[PDB]
Amino acid sequence: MGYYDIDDVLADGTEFPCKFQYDIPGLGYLENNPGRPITKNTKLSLPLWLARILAIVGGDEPVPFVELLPPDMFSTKVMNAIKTDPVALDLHSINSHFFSLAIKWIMLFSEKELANVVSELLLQRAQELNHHASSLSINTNIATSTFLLKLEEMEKEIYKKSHESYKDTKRWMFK
Amino acid sequence: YGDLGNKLVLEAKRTKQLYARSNQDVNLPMYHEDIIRNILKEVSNLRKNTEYLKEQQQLGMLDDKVAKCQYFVTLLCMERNKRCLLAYQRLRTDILDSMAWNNNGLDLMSSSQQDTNNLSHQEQEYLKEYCDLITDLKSGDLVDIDLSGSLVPPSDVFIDVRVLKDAGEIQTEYGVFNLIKDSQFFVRQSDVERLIQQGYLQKI
Amino acid sequence: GNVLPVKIQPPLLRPLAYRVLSRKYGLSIKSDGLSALAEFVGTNIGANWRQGPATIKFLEQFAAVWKQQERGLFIDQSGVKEVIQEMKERRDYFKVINASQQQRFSYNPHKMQFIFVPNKKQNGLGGIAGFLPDIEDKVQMFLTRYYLTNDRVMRNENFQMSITPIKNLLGRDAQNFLLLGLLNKNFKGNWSLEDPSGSVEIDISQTIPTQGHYYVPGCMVLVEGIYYSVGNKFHVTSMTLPPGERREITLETIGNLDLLGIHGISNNNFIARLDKDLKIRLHLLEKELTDHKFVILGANLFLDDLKIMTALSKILQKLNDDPPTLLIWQGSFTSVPVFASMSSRNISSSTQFKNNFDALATLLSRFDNLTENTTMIFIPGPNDLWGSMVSLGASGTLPQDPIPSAFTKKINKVCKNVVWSSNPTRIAYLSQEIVIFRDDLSGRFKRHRLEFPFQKVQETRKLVKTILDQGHLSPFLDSLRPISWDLDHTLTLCPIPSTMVLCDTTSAQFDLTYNGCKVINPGSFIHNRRARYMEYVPSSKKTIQEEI
Amino acid sequence: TQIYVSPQQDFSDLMKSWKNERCSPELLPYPHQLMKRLLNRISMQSQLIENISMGFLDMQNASNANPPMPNESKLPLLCMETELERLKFVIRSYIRCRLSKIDKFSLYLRQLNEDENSLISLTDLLSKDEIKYHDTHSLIWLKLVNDSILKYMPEELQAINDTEGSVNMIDEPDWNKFVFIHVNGPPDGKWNEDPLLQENEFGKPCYTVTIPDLKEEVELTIGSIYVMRYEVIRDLLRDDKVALI
Amino acid sequence: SLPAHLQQTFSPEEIQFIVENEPIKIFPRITTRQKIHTRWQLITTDDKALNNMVAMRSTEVVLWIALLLKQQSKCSIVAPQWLTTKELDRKIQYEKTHPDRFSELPWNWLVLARILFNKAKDDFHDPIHELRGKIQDLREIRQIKVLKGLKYLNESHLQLDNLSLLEINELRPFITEIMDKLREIHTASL
Repeated sequence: MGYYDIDDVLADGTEFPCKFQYDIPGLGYLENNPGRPITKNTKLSLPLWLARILAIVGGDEPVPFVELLPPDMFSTKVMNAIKTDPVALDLHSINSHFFSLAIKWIMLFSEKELANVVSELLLQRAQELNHHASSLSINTNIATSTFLLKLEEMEKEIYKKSHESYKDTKRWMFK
Repeated sequence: YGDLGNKLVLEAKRTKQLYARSNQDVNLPMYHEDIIRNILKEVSNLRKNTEYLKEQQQLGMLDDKVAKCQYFVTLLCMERNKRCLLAYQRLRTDILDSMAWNNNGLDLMSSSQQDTNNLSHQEQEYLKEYCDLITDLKSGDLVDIDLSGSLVPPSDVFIDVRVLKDAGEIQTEYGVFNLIKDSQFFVRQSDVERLIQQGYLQKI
Repeated sequence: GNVLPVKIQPPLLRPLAYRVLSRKYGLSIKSDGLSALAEFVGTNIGANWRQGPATIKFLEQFAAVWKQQERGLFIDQSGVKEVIQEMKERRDYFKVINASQQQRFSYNPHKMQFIFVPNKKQNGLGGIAGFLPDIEDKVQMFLTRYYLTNDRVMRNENFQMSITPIKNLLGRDAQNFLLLGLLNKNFKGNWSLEDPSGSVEIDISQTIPTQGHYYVPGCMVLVEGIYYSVGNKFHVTSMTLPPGERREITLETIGNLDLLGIHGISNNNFIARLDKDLKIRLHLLEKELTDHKFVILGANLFLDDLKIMTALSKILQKLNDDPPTLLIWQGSFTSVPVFASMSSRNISSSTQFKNNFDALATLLSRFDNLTENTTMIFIPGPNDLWGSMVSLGASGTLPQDPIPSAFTKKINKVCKNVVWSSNPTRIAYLSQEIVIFRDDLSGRFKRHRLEFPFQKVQETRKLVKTILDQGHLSPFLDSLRPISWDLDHTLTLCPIPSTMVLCDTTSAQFDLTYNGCKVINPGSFIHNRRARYMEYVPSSKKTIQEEI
Repeated sequence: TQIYVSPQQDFSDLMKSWKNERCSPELLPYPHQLMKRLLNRISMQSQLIENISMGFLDMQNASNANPPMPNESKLPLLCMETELERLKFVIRSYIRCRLSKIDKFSLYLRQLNEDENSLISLTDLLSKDEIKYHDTHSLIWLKLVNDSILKYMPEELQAINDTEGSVNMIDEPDWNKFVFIHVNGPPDGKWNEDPLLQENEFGKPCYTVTIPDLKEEVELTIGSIYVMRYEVIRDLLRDDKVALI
Repeated sequence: SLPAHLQQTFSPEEIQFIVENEPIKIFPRITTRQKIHTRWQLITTDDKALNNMVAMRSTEVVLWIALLLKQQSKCSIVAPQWLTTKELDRKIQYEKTHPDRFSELPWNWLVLARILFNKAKDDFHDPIHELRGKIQDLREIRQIKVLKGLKYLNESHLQLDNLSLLEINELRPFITEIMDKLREIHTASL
């Protein structure tokens, strides 16, 4: 949680499905005809940076104005996919802010069943990241590139840092 | 509504990658104050709208729940706009200070970017103030040690130096070096690092 | 050296100089710097090589003076000059400049910033022909003017409705719009508006213009109307010149750029700005300003007739007791244009022109206080030597050449401070910008007023409003007043001057002020058996006097 | 420190402090006395080398006489000057690292300083030049950001130290960051008089630390490198029990 | 210093410096015993050995002084007990016979080796290529053991009893970031 961090600011911008648990006249002006109010139980795709607050304010039965539905990224389908084989999964395709979004979602809703699986996922991916980082040139196969293009954005900085560390050590060793 | 702000923030990320790939402060790009003032005028619109809505809320014909939800939505919009703008500005200031710290605080316009026109006026006066602080810092208790010197540990005393640009002759302590074009020197390491940073010497 | 200088051995002083100039501040001491320091430690022999603080503080003052000039990595033969500066650091500061030496600055529409342009003389050879502008200059001159006007209009508070480029008017009809551009006559002979995008036609049958402006071809105008695709007529219903801006607001957009650089200048390598000494010089100008008065005379003081000479002699008789700071003579100095003489029997017109100024040198001999204490300024008139040679007294090129040296070989020797400049000339005071421009205005704007189908102090109000809102000295096309391709920037009113010396022989005297600037309207030097001239107090006050 | 056994002990302490500060995620206090001694040492050594060099130079330039014998003349002063350059490099790196650290956490330490209940005072952690650096830099940055953006902000949220709403904007140091340590043991040569160390099978004196989040106890023995979070290890580090790598 | 996050780890140059800041034994060629001359009188080293040396007698000086004298002809570096075949053989045997414990080897492993091989090529008793090959074998074996051990990464702590300097330096960022992310996940879950 850093105010001046670019990736967190970008990740706050993703849209999450949610429903109007409460009915408010005069709303929806910013999306549709302003004169027509929004009726109850209306599904919307609101950004995280406001959906996080509007679901906790209550306002007032001090129920919040909005009720947030389970997003499609966190689905039984994806859970099975990540559990069966994580090393070859193109998690980049599902979302490009997966890990920070997962942290925020698990922080909002404590769920012991996601922490362990996500931890195991990234732990298993770390070994292959190290494997590829150690390898250096001295004629190139498709496996390395097709792996590197599946990564999450937050793993790229670890990959680059490790690669630079190994390259610098090799350069110093051989002169 | 603040999606436009993301367009700014995303752009900033690219600039950081420009820093990352190069690993050297150089050629800082042109600012984006146009989108910034677009956000400023839209946030002025938001502020005047919020003030008006508070006016009608105090007037008595406006629903309390509507007033409060409008107020929260507008406040969140302002918060995100401010966050985006300061996120851009902090990175700009950081890279500016990084650039200013290593060139001995003299801005070196004679020989990075040439025009420095890609920086706002406020940024340029901030750069001048930071150069002032950089000059001030080494003038106090640490006068014997140049804080803007090298950072590579001294590993050897005598190195070969090959000339890169032509000049006349330059004095040193107990001697004088004539910078004839394209010659080689066998000199002490701790004498020519200043020239090397200036770009007048090559082949360390 | 000192009273007892001792010649040094350079090796032993080498460490003292090298340490200070290569470890704390500075870099790359040359041999010239070391020899200079040898001489100037000869000037500081007092207990030196055993006395630290004095030489060290002189060296740090040296550094504090040297490091503000460029980057100064090497010490060339200027070092003695900065040492003379050191000696001297232990009314001036005003400059007069002509349109020939004004710095060139382009304007870029894609970067919204002024760009320095190198002068052809400084970098080029200039020994054969360097004053000839290039072909694309006339292509880009109107582009530059339009870009500046567009920026000025769009900076307005009211406009944040938006105008539409001309070419984007093809696909719509029966809709109101707003647009601006050059106003002229098409090849066919109809009224048209031209824009970098394109051009359209104008319907005038029901136009209601904003009064107080001289709607003239060649002037930026704001047009509100309804397009009609049945023909190509943009039916106009309202029309007004764009509004103007004061000096400070236009300046702050570029902070305080060094356009008329006297303290410092910008060039290709770097851009410079300054506001610290502006308030100091303003405070300096606020005092003893009444002592530094400058007086101007009327227009067209012909030095051939006896009456003008007698009146001038009386003026100088009154003036010699109290010489002013600046004296300006404007208008032609000969009542007949000089040109080819087909007869050799009589005096050549060029020789007569030379003779007329010679008598003026003689008349200067009896007013020595004026010749000794007041500088002199001469501004060419419409039918002087170079112009009348091809213009024969009619209007010609505006960036007019100065008076030739060959015909002024005695005035320069009698007086001690005489400067000849172009017809548009700019002087730089401590905190004031003054421009002087001599030509005919009221007749020109009266004869070319646009016609609309449907107490003399109002005319000058209209003239001033038009010339200040347009922001260009010559709001006329190339048909009327041909302008040199590159020097057009001199006629631009970018950051408008503090005071304008607008002399028009066809207009009555006026002292109006508007939009942060004030304008003075001197008349002819003589009128109705009387002669007059005016003086302006730097405290924004004017006086008029008549001496017949 | 209170007194020096030898300047080499001072050098070792300086190097250990530099290593500790380089990897620490939190701004550590300021060892005034060490650099107080070291700057005087550097000045005196520089004066000596300059004096002897000037003596050689002026005896050489007053008359041709005899050039200095190449043996026992060049190499000693060469060693002095290269050692001085090395020490200057080390001190420069330390100072620049501290400057960057105080660059990062400026607002947090400022807001901590004004706290009356906070027993830690800004005077001890920083030198005077560092204090002026912090305050001037903070004012300059605040002026820049106020002119550029905050001038247009509404009255509600113009302050850049707000700690309410959604996101706080004060960057506390991460006390939980994992760091590499080396258990050096007690600085005493007895290395057995601490009231903290215990013993296990085959002797192996050890310290027992506890993690509250995991509710565990971790054993640390002498001569073993561990990877432990920074929070549980501040006291051992400040007592010179363990040295970071 | 920041210079692109150089404020978190050590560059190889700094490692080489901090290793050459260590004492070593020397076999001098010249004598500078005092007349019973210039005082060494350094500030970070006991000058007594420097002042009190005599030719063909063993004494201890810091590494970089020995290197500087080796650049001249006043030096003869004495290699440690590692740099010989019969010790490296028992070392590699120890690694082979114990597949879980890194062998006992100091922090300056392989760095003194690189420096001595680069500079003191001639003073050895053993051929250089044999020693270089055996050192390469040790490097490969320890690299394999490191990869084997890295499989399990607890979120609490870890023990790496016998890693040398460069081996820790190269691996620091990846390991640190992985455990930081794991700790963040666990703490957020509670």
